[PDB]
Amino acid sequence: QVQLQESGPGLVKPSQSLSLTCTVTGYSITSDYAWNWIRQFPGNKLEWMGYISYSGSTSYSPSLKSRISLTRDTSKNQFFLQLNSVTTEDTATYYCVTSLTWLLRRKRSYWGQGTTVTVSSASTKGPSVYPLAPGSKAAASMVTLGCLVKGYFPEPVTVTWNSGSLSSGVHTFPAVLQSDLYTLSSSVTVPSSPRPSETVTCNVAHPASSTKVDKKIVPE
Amino acid sequence: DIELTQSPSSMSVSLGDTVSITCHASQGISSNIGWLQQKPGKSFKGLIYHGTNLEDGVPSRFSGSGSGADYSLTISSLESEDFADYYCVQYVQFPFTFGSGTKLEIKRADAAPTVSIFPPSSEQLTSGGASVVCFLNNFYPKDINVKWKIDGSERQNGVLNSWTDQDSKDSTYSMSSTLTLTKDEYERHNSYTCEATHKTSTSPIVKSFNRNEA
Ligand SMILES: Cc1cc2c(cc1C(=O)CCC(=O)O)[C@@H](C(C)C)[C@H](C)C2(C)C
Repeated sequence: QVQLQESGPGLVKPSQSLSLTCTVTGYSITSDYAWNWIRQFPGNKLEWMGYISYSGSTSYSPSLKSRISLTRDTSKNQFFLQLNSVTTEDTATYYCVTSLTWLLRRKRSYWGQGTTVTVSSASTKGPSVYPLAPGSKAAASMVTLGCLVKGYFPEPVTVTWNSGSLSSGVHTFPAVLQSDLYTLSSSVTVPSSPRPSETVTCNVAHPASSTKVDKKIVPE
Repeated sequence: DIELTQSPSSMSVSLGDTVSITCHASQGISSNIGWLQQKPGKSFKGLIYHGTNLEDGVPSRFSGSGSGADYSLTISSLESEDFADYYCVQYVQFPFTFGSGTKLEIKRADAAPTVSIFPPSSEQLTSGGASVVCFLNNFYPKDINVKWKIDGSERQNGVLNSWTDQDSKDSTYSMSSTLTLTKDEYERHNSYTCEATHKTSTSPIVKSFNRNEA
């Protein structure tokens, strides 16, 4: 079975180069077909970067021709991508993908899982976690509590509500940029009898900084 | 570049319906087009190649058609798996170009949003910052306008919005609008109101607090 897996660091500093590896197993990249590199920008927009054929030839997108370099290592059966002088716009999810392959009956194309590569100059900067308790108004039979995670870098962050026993009515919103640092929030809706007698603790973890913050949501 | 334009850009549909997505190329591409499927979160899956041919493993309910500069993807009797994002791509000329994509959203009945507004925590105010959070949870449809007024006057700057994908249980959307201020400006105003605009209510949903309350 043919499988493509991408590898390479997920963080690059502006003006430097982004380099990824695509390890191919189940077929030899020298036998036949083109091995491509495409990226999906935040916004779902897709862009084709280029390819390396089985003969060693490369075809790059015109607008990337001066910054791109597609290379291979036949003996290890993997091909790489190198984008020079990257800027914040190059922040995207990279995919190595094949052209149309014919091993089974009908043709089939192979894709990898894709790795997100962010371009920023921000040091890993841990999150500030703030409990969002209700403000002193109605309520009703349901309470909505929150957890604000702001000014952190890089992505991602793991937010669980205990320790994980609380799964229902939980909404963890995606992160948005704010002056080069991330900020996200999460909300949990529990019946009004539970809290505060049945504690609601927000668990924020930032891997990149080996941080684990437990902030209890107590009534104001 | 060959400009492949797709339509619709999204569509609310029910299980069992037949859907048709089209891609129009800025020139004749000779049936050199493929259709891709991208699921939640995820990765990609090739659906059809050379305009009409299905790929190994692709269920029979997928079908492609088209000639010259007009191609179409048809999914007869949608299933739960079928709800994803579809893209078309032209491979006849470098640089291979993609369509803007079409998102298949599962339709459900209308639902008003539950609004909640939160005052900045004491912990944050000690630092010197003051973020006011408003959650608009479980609503339908996705179209919602959120106004942040400070003492009766609308505020545009500092408003950070964020939406979740369509939830797999209730099929609703949730929004989070945060208004970040400094403790200086926060302490100079008293009324903070998060105002939502949705068709499920002829009068805007208004949630507010006063900096002087507890
Ligand atoms: C080189 C090539 C690249 C790719 C495609 C086809 C070709 C092809 O050229 C057609 C295959 C063939 O020539 O037999 C699309 C596949 C989904 C079909 C991909 C978007 C892309 C960009 C990765």
